[PDB]
Amino acid sequence: AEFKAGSAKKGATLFKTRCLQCHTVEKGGPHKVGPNLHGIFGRHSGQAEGYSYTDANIKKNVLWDENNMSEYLTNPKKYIPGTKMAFGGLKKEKDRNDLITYLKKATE
Ligand code: HEC
Repeated sequence: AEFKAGSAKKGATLFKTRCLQCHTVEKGGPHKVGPNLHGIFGRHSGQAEGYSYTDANIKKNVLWDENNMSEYLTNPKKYIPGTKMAFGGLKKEKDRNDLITYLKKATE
C-alpha cells in the first residue's frame, strides 16, 4: 500500500464508528476486546503490555508503519491469518488514508 495524508477529522469519525468498540488510543487508555493503540507506530505487533495476543499476531512480528497498516486494515485476516480481530476491513483507499492520518496523531 501507498499511504497518502488525508483528513484527521474524518479519520476520527471513522475510528469512533468502526474501531472504538474494541480499541482505545489515548496514552494509558484501557485494553478492551483489542489492545490500546498508543505508540503503535514504530512498535512490532504483539508487544503491548497487558494484552494476550494470538500466536498469529506475535509471530507476524510486523513493525507497524503507515503503509503496512493500510494493507492490514484492508483485510486483517488476509495479512495476519489466525488473528482474532473480527473486522471485515476498510475497503476504500480514502477511508484508510483518513483513518491512518488520525491514528498517527492520536497515538502520539
Ligand atoms: C473487535 C470487534 C475489533 C474491531 C471492530 C477492531 N479491532 Fe483491532 N483488534 C482487535 C483484536 C481482538 C486484536 C488483537 C488481534 C490478535 O490476533 O491478537 C486487534 C488488533 C489490532 C491491531 C494490531 C495491534 C498490535 O498491537 O499488534 C491494530 C493496529 C488494530 N487492531 C487496529 C484496529 C483499527 C484501526 C480498527 C478499525 C478501523 C480495528 N482495529 C477494529 C479487535 C478489533
